[PDB]
Amino acid sequence: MVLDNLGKALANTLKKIARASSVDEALIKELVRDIQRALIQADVNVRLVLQLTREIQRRALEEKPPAGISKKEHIIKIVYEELTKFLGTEAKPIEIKEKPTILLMVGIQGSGKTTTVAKLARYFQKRGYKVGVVCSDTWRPGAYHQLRQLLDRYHIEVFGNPQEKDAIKLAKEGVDYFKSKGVDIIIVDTAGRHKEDKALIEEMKQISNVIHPHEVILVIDGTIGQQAYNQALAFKEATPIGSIIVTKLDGSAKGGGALSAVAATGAPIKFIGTGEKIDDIEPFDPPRFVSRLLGLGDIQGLLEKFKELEKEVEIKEEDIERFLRGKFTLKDMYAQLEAMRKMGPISIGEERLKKFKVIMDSMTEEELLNPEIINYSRIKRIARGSGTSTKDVKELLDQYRQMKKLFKSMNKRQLS
Amino acid sequence: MVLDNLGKALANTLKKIARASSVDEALIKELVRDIQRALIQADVNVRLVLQLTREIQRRALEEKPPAGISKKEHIIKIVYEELTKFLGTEAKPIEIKEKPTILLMVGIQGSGKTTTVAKLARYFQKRGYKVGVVCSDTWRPGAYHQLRQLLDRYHIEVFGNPQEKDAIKLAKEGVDYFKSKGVDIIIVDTAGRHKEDKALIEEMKQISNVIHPHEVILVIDGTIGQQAYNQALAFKEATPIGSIIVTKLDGSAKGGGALSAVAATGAPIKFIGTGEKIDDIEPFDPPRFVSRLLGLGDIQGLLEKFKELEKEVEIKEEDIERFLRGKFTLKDMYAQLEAMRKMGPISIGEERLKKFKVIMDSMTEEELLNPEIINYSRIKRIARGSGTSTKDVKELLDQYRQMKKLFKSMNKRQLS
Amino acid sequence: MVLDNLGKALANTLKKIARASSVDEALIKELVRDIQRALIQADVNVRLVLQLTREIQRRALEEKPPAGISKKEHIIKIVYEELTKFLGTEAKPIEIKEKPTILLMVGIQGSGKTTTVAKLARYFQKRGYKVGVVCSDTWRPGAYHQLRQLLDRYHIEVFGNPQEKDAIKLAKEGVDYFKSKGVDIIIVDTAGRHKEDKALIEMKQISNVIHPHEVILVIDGTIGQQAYNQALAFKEATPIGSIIVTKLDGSAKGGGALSAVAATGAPIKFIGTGEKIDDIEPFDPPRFVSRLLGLGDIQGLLEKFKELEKEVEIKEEDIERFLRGKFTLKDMYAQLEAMRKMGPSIGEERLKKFKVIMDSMTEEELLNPEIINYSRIKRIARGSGTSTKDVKELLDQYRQMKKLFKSMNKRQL
Amino acid sequence: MVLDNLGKALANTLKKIARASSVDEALIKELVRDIQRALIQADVNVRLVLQLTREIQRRALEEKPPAGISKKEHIIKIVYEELTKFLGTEAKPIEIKEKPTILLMVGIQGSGKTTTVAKLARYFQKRGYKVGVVCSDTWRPGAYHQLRQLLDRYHIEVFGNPQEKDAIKLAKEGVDYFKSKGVDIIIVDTAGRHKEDKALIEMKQISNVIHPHEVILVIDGTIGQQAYNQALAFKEATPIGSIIVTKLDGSAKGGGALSAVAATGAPIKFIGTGEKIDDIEPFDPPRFVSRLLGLGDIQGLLEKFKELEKEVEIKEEDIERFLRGKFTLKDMYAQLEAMRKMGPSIGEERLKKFKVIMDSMTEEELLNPEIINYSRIKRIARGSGTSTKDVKELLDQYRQMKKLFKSMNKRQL
Ligand SMILES: Nc1nc2c(ncn2[C@@H]2O[C@H](COP(=O)(O)OP(=O)(O)O)[C@@H](O)[C@H]2O)c(=O)[nH]1
Ligand SMILES: Nc1nc2c(ncn2[C@@H]2O[C@H](COP(=O)(O)OP(=O)(O)O)[C@@H](O)[C@H]2O)c(=O)[nH]1
Ligand SMILES: Nc1nc2c(ncn2[C@@H]2O[C@H](COP(=O)(O)OP(=O)(O)O)[C@@H](O)[C@H]2O)c(=O)[nH]1
Ligand SMILES: Nc1nc2c(ncn2[C@@H]2O[C@H](COP(=O)(O)OP(=O)(O)O)[C@@H](O)[C@H]2O)c(=O)[nH]1
Repeated sequence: MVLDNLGKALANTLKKIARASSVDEALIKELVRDIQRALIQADVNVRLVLQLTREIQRRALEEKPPAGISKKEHIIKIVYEELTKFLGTEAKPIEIKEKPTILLMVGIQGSGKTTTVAKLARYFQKRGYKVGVVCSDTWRPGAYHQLRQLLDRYHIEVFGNPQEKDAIKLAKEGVDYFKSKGVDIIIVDTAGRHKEDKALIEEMKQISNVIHPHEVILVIDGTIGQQAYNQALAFKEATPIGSIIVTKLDGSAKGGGALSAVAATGAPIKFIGTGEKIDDIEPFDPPRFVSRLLGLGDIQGLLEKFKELEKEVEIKEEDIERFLRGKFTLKDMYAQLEAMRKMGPISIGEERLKKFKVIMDSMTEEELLNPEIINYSRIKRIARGSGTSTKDVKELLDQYRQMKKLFKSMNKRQLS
Repeated sequence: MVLDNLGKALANTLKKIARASSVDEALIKELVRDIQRALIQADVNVRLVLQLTREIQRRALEEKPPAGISKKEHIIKIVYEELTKFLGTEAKPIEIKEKPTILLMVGIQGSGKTTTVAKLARYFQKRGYKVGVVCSDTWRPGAYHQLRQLLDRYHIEVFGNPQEKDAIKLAKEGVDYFKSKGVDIIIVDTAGRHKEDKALIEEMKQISNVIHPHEVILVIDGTIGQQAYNQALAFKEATPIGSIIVTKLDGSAKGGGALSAVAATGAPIKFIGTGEKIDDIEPFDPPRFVSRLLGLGDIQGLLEKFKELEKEVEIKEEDIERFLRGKFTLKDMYAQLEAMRKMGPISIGEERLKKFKVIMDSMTEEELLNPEIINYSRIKRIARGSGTSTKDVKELLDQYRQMKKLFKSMNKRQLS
Repeated sequence: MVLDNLGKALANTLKKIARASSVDEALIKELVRDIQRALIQADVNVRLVLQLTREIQRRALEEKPPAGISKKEHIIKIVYEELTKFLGTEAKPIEIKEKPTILLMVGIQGSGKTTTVAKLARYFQKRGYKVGVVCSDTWRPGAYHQLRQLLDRYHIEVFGNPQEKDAIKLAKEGVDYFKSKGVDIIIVDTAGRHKEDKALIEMKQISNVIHPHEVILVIDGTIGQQAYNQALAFKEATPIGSIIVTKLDGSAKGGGALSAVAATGAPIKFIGTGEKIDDIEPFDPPRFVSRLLGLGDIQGLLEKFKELEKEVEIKEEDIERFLRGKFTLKDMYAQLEAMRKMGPSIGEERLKKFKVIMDSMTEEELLNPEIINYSRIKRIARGSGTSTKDVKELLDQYRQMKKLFKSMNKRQL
Repeated sequence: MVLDNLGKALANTLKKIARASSVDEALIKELVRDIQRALIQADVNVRLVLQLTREIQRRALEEKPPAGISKKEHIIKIVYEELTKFLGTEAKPIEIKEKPTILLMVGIQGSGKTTTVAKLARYFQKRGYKVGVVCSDTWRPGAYHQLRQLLDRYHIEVFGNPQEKDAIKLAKEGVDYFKSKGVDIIIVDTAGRHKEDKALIEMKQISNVIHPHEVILVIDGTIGQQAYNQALAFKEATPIGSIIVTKLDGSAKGGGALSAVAATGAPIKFIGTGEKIDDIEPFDPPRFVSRLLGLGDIQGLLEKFKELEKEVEIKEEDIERFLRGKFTLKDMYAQLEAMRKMGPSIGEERLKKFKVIMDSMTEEELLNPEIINYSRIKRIARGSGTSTKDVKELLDQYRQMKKLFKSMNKRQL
């Protein structure tokens, strides 16, 4: 849900960077291409993708990381910052200042407008506002009842009249009525049409002149991908007070293309629709959105990994109970150590452990599993095969025998 | 590479459990079905999958977790333990005791036998052994040269004669020759055939009687999935000293079906092949393998998550520099706190923060982004909308103003 | 959309059988394995899959094709009839005979029940019947206006009272009322429940008060094989029970749900197919299974012809290039392989020999036959293992067809 | 296997054009968008994709189809010729004219060079030529025995010395020797390099000593669009350069590599296709692009016919069910829709009206036409908006076909 695949793909290019052995020009070129592929696949206009990834390439190649910041962390920064501007740079909230603050909603059939009208009403009501909705949708009068269905539970008033045929008349009667009732916010649901043709924009100019809304909000179906550009653009040109809600971002392969498309337009995206239910709407705040997108600041994720690790306890416990009965092997030790040195942030020491591994990599399975069998000629083979001395080998073995004695002789009443 | 998809799918059922709200019978039934799907998809025989998931279901449903172990952690344990037995229970290494320890390799064309012969020779040489290989493959005499190609770099002797036509003669001349040269280990590469027919098993019984190997090793192509069963079984019945290497597990959708199939047979799997290169072989140790498979003990993973998190530093840094100039918002605070309480393992307190969130969820975007605008009537709306008091609301705001004053007045010389 | 990939997976096992070189026992084991994989992935209960897939294996291993039928064609027939029986075997339509034929609809929240009430009203209305729906759904009010929303444009009476709190009362009142206005069919939408529990099935009350001709449980198909226990409990609790399975569109587990329900014997009357009023189709197992496996696809065959003709311009440019005397052995080799499928001129054995010869020519030779020396013809006959006579034969046939094209005129359609 | 999904993605855009209701400008924008997506996903350089995909858009928006060609067929022709030029335009085979025609093979480690040396020797040998390969690969010895391994069963002379440490010396010695034994073609395998750097291209040395007829760089196709810089650097450094791209089988980025190389103009002579000695095919852009897009698929059309006939048993059981007088309106409706595609009896407008009527019948009515009352016929004509006369018409046609079947005998094949 919500750009979804695009998220994973973008985050992975950033992980790759974090994990990269070093930052050369080849790393960048791959990053840029990883991003082009992810973007294009989410239906982002090709020209837009080129422009963005050429800026990212450029900034990475020729920009010195500020003091105490690696080339690597600065790349992560460049990508985050470029993507954020690519989706509108910053939040542009809806201001509620005027008394009845009037929001006029426009959109074609199947944009998800009716539903979005309910979502927006509920968003505001949840936050202590009195809301009235006015249904002036004469194009599919079933909308009055659909709004009743979505909104009655919340006692949010829905003014309508499935038996009125003048669209502008309807919108004015409604606004005046709900305005009489004392509301803070009025949301006006206008008639859809099949496409966003001249008729539709003309009808919005007319309804807007008559009711004088605080804001006109075009609802765009985000599954149309980059085709949202021209729809947003025509709208943004027919109204000095326009904003956009983009719906159906959940699961859609193409929502990325819609957001980037609308943002290329200048028009402000204020909310996104996120599913079919009344609460499935979230305000759009580019830097925060792009941050969830890229998997940044994932402290929750880190905690899940810890928790998951801890639930492995009965397994670890039985491992240890095996050690207590002396069933402890060179493989078990190999691992104990391996974990110890991968724990920063009976201790061997980094170099000595690095040597210890090298020695065991020259042992056979049967030796790792039954050290007891490791006689002297074996030791001289192990030493020869690992490029170390028979001394080192007997050292490692001593360490093993030491740790083995420990476990074999343990309280049988503890917890590691 | 290596069961790959099956790994991710199995690990996810275990993650689901770790994350589950509670452990009821419905959770189990879903786990079992998640595992059937993963298994069947990797070509594990259906009857085998039924038997395994019925045991897992049973143990989960009717088994009490030992003292101090949750139902949840005990399920994780049951799954790990069942899967481990399903793939052979424990390591059965190859013992090198006899002087020339002789390993006789059998397999059909395209099993990856020739390559596996080199991998096994190199595995042993790397570990300080003198190795000789004897190529008695009269069925595709190009094999002598292929072995030379793989093995010359290591100075591992390859006895052969692309111009000898008696297979058993060849294998005996070779063994005697390489035996004269002083080797610890001799690997004998017999002639393949098209399928594993009676001819092939008969020819192995004959060659085995003549050379008297320490072990006979059948090389099975793991991309055949569950069809490995009958091949392993026929072999295991034609020799009291048989083991198995399963090749091409890397990337293959069906290797899971091969391992489970061979293990159902009783025959010991000693190594797996892992790719085309000479080092692409690993010993098979069921509990360790099933442990990597299920993503258990992933301390490395945890460390990667930390490292990745740290590379986000230039971003966090610029966030903070915004706070220093007083550009700090209710959203920024909302987050600071949210992270603080998700950090165990200026502090508010769990209940107070839970209340704080509830209040902000009743604020609008413009309020969260510009607290300054929050006059008194707004506060009474916020308080009403959050089901709290105007006192609580002014409390939260005070906390905000406090934290805001802090940042606005900071050294501009530190690091958070 | 509906059972999408399950369909393709099954359809492919049949193509593989049609395409099979010969029908040994290993072709049956691969078919049986391929089917188990497709079914398990659609969330079919694994025990069911064994049961179905074993019978298919047996029937195919130990059954002699009737007279004039190959082993291949009988395997196809086996797979098709087993899947048909697997999914219910035969259609069991709703019977409208009584005046107010009354349908009681039950379901848990989110199963798609309320939408389904509407789709079904529309189904009948569209066919000439007068329909009225009684909304006795007191559990999630909003259901009443949802039915208004969906149904008003069809002037289908919707009786309800979003203020009535008694479910039995509302149902009784509504049925009586709608029955007054002389409707042929009454569909009653009952109150949902969070889950299908003793509370839900305890529908018996309403059913005992309104005496429905039929009681339809609406099941969300995305639950997959979990539909089994749900349909079973419901079928146990009523002698007059039928099922509608919804949300089959795009569903990964729809397969599992249909087979789950059918393994219960409760009849599947319709399937839901989308969110819109028309996304409902009556269920008819053999028709369904035939579309599923892509059987009798004349439409498919036609499309392929259409598409092949659309290539006309390209074909015509190739030919214009021949009239200009640019016509290679490559082009010829293709024209022949082509002609050996113009059915349903040179022959089938002479063509077979011509191939073999060209397969010993190099790329420059195939592309510039003009350059073919005398020694080259020796190299070729030698490499192809044929007589230089064979080689010069082919080269003549070439020279023929060539000049033939060179001396056509642009009146070539 | 080779360019797998790229092929399907492109082939589908053409099916969509063939299937298009009408050809407006939005059908071109979707085609152009669909192509950009397929190409970008195959790792084609994005700037190339713009360039190609813009030209395709223009040529289609502002070009009038020649006489007798529809807009549709011209779009198909456009897509096909652009992709062809995109991938090299026309075949450029290796020319064997000189006695020892000498081929110098270069490549970096893992590009598949040594295998490719062998596949190519085999390619020629198989066609009658005497071939000898000189292994001057001092960088990864093992290459010599690899060539022995691959080549001995063909008695293709392999000259080498895994002990010789001088690359130029070994090449010179080997060429001279092999040339003595009277080989038509000599293939020289040069030492690889970790990467294609000044060191690698500084091949000029060997080329100046043995004077090859041609120098072939072997490129690993899985590097995708990174092939461009590699082919460019190499082509700059030699007037006689050709490319072989390997590892195209299963490759996700093979597309990107072919277009990368072709945008350089260096001729692509062969492609590698697998690990085996026979997995090499000469590259011929128009042939390649035609297979890619699935053009001229007669084989495809045949397969579909074959598969449809294999359904005979099922068809025959359906019919046996008719002879028993079990033949519904469902069956009839199907027999008719069917017959309206028996081309290429009732008519096309009478059938159109029959549909409409049945579409107002319920499932019990379609399945038990016997039950169709007098009032039912009113309900139906009313719901279908036709005359009860129309309804009884259809019902007659039914009754006809029915008894007709009922009175066939089991001599029905
Ligand atoms: N998945 C999803 N569906 C949505 C969203 N918004 C609206 N829809 C659905 O889109 C369809 C049409 O929207 P609706 O408001 O009902 O009608 P409209 O006013 O004509 O566009 C309905 O099926 C809605 O459930 C969304 O954000 N996500
Ligand atoms: N990917 C992969 N390929 C393998 C493995 N083992 C062998 N192969 C390949 O399988 C093919 C045939 O195996 P090979 O040893 O060369 O011939 P054989 O003795 O006839 O089976 C070669 O292409 C090998 O590279 C493996 O573990 N992984
Ligand atoms: N895709 C799909 N969605 C459906 C189908 N039937 C119902 N739905 C959706 O399921 C959701 C819940 O169904 P609804 O009738 O509204 O509510 P219910 O009575 O509580 O189940 C609604 O969004 C419907 O649009 C179907 O057949 N296919
Ligand atoms: N799939 C595939 N693999 C190939 C192809 N050509 C070569 N290879 C493999 O690439 C690997 C390296 O090629 P090779 O000729 O052995 O070594 P090189 O000379 O160092 O490139 C070998 O495993 C080959 O089997 C090809 O066309 N397709």
